[PDB]
Amino acid sequence: DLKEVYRIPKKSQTEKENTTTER
Amino acid sequence: TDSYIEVLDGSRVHPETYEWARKMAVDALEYDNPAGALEEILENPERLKDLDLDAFAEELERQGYGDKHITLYDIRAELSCRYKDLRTAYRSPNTEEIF
Repeated sequence: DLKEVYRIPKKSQTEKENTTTER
Repeated sequence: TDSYIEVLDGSRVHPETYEWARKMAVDALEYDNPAGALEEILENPERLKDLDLDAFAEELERQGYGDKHITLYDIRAELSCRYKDLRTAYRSPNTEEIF
């Protein structure tokens, strides 16, 4: 309930759609 | 002999960042085993591309490690093709070089 340690979240849809045009 | 060999030894990732690499692998697989998750990510690197590393860098800065955006991105690029020979590919000598 509250003992969950920090978790690295996934990128938002906006980032997934924008950053895809960079390489 | 009778000890588990850390898979990241073959990769870059300074030993002071093995815990970070393990956590990144566990979070990319979206689990609730460190070594198993690491071994799975090493073979399925496409899942690391969808993870947010800027949030992790901000978390690290707030915890007290300083800026780590480049360090985390390097660890991710390392999980993708452990130790990739950055040297320029071989090329045949051109005309002037041959001369």
